[PDB]
Amino acid sequence: PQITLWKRPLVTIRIGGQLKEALLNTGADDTVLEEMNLPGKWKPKMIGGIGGFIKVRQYDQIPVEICGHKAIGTVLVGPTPANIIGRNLLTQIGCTLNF
Amino acid sequence: PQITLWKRPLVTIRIGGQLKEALLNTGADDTVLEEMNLPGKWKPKMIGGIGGFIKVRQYDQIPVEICGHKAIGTVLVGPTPANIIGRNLLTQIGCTLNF
Amino acid sequence: RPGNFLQSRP
Repeated sequence: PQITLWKRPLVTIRIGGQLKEALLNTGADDTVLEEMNLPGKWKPKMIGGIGGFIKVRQYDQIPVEICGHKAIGTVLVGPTPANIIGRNLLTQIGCTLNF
Repeated sequence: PQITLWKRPLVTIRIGGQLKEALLNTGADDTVLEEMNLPGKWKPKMIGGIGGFIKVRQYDQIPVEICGHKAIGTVLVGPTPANIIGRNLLTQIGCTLNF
Repeated sequence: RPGNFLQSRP
């Protein structure tokens, strides 16, 4: 689809068998979701944002469906103010910026 | 043009008689630039994201050229770790997300 | 309010 930016680019994704809402974020290297349980082992990691750094749990090789498109990759879980789909998964679904 | 997301989507912008590299960020409502001494009146503001909030100065109706595309709007200036072009200006240049 | 979700790894 083609998404304009007059509003936040939110979409529905399915992860761990559950549905959630997330923002397509070209300004994020990674995909970060708010606290939630996910199967598998996780390693502690730190990421930076506009206001500083936070600690997150890193889960690898996780299947994520974004608007019907399949992706399998790294998902970070932690105290982010919003669920964001970063470039690591945006590239998998073939997303590009156009103008 | 069409910008792929294998790498951070950085582009050159012209603001206040200067050329700078800025990140096209669909995950940002506003445009935030690294500290720079711009003339004109401004208003104090707090913006947030991952990690917390930072204090910035808000300037209105500032002309900004992005990759040859002219735009004009609000620009926030403060201690951001990167120059960020948000949706307020992305809509003005007809930028869309496509997949 | 939270409105700028820039993000990056160390």
